[PDB]
Amino acid sequence: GPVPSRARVYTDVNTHRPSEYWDYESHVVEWGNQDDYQLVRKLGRGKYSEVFEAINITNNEKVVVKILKPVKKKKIKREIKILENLRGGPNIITLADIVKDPVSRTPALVFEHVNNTDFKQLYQTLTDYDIRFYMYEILKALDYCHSMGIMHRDVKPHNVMIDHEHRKLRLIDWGLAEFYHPGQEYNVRVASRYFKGPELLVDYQMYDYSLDMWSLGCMLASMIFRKEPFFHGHDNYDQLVRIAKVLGTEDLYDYIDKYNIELDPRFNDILGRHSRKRWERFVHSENQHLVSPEALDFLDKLLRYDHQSRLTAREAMEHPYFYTV
Ligand SMILES: Nc1ncnc2c1ncn2[C@@H]1O[C@H](COP(=O)(O)OP(=O)(O)O)[C@@H](O)[C@H]1O
Ligand SMILES: C[NH2+]Cc1ccc(-c2ccccc2)c(Cl)c1
Ligand SMILES: [Mg+2]
Repeated sequence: GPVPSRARVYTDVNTHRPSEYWDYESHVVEWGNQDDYQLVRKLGRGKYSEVFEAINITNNEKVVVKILKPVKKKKIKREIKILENLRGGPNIITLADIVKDPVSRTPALVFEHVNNTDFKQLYQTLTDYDIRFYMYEILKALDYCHSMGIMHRDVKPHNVMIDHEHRKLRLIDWGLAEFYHPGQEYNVRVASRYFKGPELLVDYQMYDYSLDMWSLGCMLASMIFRKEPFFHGHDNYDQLVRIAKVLGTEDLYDYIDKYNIELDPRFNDILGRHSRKRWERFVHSENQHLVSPEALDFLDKLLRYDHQSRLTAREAMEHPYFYTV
């Protein structure tokens, strides 16, 4: 079978903690009354939620109410425990309250309000400095949750709220997040297609916090190169082919050999053979103002087949790309 793997950082943070911290199944959830909140308008509608802007009628403050479509009860409890554990963390969305509507009995999570700037509007107004500043802000959130023994597992532009006027960033949507336990086999059907690490695509279940670092690398490539998404797969099998077209097929085989991964028979038939491309080949007239040798070196140390070889969030924070900022 496959060779075991563990995170290079915060490996045993949950092992040395009591049951209370990570056993979300035994966590007691106390649901308040939604009558303190008046729903104002719909902000977004996710995979299994309806997000509304709301007013807390007890203090006239704006909040956000995420109304959960009652899926597996264990999943709601997992998201609550993680948000409660990370509450107050740098650039982490703050869970202010947990409520239930008296008549519907539907569960709902109450969050601090974020005045989100449009992805297309932000994409056309960001400078080299803005990208470095916001990348550093995301790194603070990731180093923090990883230190708290949690992997986000759905890192992407849509899960990062930015109030550009106030230069305020929040990592949201902790519904796929999970407690890291060294040597544990996790579900590989996590993260959004374009952001899936090669470990998920090759069905390597013993992954860690390093999955988040790959996703972060995909977001950085899309920003500096102005190609969204950067790895544009049409399905999960094709997603690995898009990565292989850039990173090369040689290093993919070295990766599967190192971890003794049993690659699906179908892959050899669609992967083909591809050379490793130089990051500079993605530089053009429309994006050259966002590219620098430091950005390319940083991106290269994030987007690597081998999850263990990828930089950790704290290592990434020390990289020369962040010196100016
Ligand atoms: N704190 C927030 N402030 C503002 N908008 C938010 C906030 N949290 C969520 N949203 C909006 O709601 C959408 C869906 O919420 P999300 O937490 O990502 O749920 P899901 O797991 O269903 O995708 C987001 O993409 C965003 O537009
Ligand atoms: C407002 N939600 C979309 C969005 C847009 C841009 C970024 C982004 C900006 C600079 C560097 C890296 C990513 C992010 Cl995280 C999210
Ligand atoms: Mg989401």
